[PDB]
Amino acid sequence: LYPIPANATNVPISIPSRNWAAFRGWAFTRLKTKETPSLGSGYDPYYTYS
Amino acid sequence: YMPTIKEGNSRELMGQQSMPNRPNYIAFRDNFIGLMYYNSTGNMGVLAGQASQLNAVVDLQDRNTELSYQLLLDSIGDRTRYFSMWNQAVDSYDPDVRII
Amino acid sequence: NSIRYSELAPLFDTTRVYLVDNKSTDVASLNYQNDHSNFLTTVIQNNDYSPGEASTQTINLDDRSHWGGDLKTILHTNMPNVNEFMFTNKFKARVMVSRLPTKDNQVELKYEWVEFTLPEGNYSETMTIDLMNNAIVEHYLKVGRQNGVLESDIGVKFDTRNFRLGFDPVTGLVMPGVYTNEAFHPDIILLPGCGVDFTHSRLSNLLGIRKRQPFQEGFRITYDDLEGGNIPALLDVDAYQASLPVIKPLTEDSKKRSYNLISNDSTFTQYRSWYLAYNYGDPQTGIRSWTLLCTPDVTCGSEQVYWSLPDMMQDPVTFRSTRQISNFPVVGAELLPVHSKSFYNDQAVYSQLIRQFTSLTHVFNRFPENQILARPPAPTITTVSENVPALTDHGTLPLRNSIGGVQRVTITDARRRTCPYVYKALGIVSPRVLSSRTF
Amino acid sequence: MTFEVDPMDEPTLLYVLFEVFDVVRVHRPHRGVIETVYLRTPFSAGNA
Repeated sequence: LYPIPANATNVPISIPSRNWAAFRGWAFTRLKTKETPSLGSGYDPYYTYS
Repeated sequence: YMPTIKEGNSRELMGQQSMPNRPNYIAFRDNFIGLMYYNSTGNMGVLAGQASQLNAVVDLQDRNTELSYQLLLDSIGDRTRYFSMWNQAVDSYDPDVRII
Repeated sequence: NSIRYSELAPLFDTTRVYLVDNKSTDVASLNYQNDHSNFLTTVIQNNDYSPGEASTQTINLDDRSHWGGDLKTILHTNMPNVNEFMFTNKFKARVMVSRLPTKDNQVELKYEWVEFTLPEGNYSETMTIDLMNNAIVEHYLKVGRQNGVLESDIGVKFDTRNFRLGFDPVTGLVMPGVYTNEAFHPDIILLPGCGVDFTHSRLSNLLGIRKRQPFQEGFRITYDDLEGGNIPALLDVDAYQASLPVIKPLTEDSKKRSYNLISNDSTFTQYRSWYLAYNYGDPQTGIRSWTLLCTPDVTCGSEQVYWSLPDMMQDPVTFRSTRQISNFPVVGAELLPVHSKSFYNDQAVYSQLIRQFTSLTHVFNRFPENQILARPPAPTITTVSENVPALTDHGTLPLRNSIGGVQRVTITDARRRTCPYVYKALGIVSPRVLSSRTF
Repeated sequence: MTFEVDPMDEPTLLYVLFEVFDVVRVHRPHRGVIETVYLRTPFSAGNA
């Protein structure tokens, strides 16, 4: 998940350096930070959206 | 439409007009997304042996187990059909509401 | 020998992997509800990716060998004396609630075990006993005086002195007429029908009153339990020199706060003392038979902490692999780093007298004319709790053969829970080969 | 990778699926013993 600022246009990302053996392809869609919870925790307190 | 800010009853409160509240459907998600801690490495689930101390679920953070099951049901079967046991009812807008 | 990492060259034996709580902030999306006791840190430390994007990668020790890590941990706490977590703010004490008369010529006394909570903070043992005597009066000013119980019959009094130094066994009274202002040990003072309860409390370790058999549940000290420890009355020294031989036990004060004597023709009061029944009561059947005299210990006991690294250490023997936040497989035991340092001044009572004049308020010095209900003397031998850092060596511990990037460190209490007052945790593991797993 | 998106007046995210081979091999050699070997590539993580 890469952050895009408000009213931003150019979004440069950078995977630093990896062995790309058996890479299959990409698939991408812009999400909203409001509508995407920070998974990995027991509880996301900054997530006021249902 | 509140004609007068005064809460007491008056002649102007015969002109106040009522609007129904917006319809709000609160339910469990499709295929019970959100009940289970998938991909949370602090709340990672266990399927191991009783005597064995080695967990066979080594779950990672940047995996998306919920979306891997949403896209799986699209390919292996029909998705417009409703299966109440897994709460399998796909989110679907009305095509005449989105595209006018 | 190979400690092989996927994105770099395979290192060989005796590397170091670091479990620091600073990098648990670098991945902050995992731990929004985690302190520095229980937290999810990272180990990978590859500077190419991000503070948080390298957490999914694993560190694969070889499967042919059985690996062992030399655990070295740095622990540092800031734990107050009086706190909710270590059970040092609460104590139950039965006090006199209401002194109300019945129909004809009879008064009836109502009693109730009331939970008393202290303000949380790091205090001395002089101010804590002042706060422990404040909670008796705060229940008296709220529940007590609004019903009609007197000032002379306030039940529980936490004092630090001896009431039997001026005692003349020929006469039976304290000869100076004023009890000594020197502190020997913290005792408790009770009235008929009142007592304390240090069962779920831990301020029993502060007053120096521990059980001789601690492994039995419940620790209450009752007026009936302190048999043989009556505080002797005071000789009327203003009348002993006015007729000089008359001998009178002192009955009241300047403010008519009457000493509770057992009768009109006796030399003892109704006030008991834990220190008097311990030293001058019966050693066979008294309070000495099942209590114990201790250093007052402002730490209020030194429990142990339990280190546990569930995702990289193999579990020790008879430990079950579980993911409960209260129950983890313990890999290293360590004493809690709150040490108790001694302190000595001979002017500890005189510094307490300046302490009243500096504070400018008589909250702690309520009842200054009543001798028993006066402010307790500060002890000459106090104790100062110091938070020391603790670099310890947990020895060689067997490791899991595949160490994940995200690792849980949990610093668990003796009652198997997470300590909120830990703010620095740092584990250092040195993986090395113990034995081969394949022939 | 360098994306160019339409501007929105809201903090938005970017959800790129780097498609990998996220593969498990489950081995149960004894009774009551389950031992898996994980491997995914290119974003390398697992027992292999």
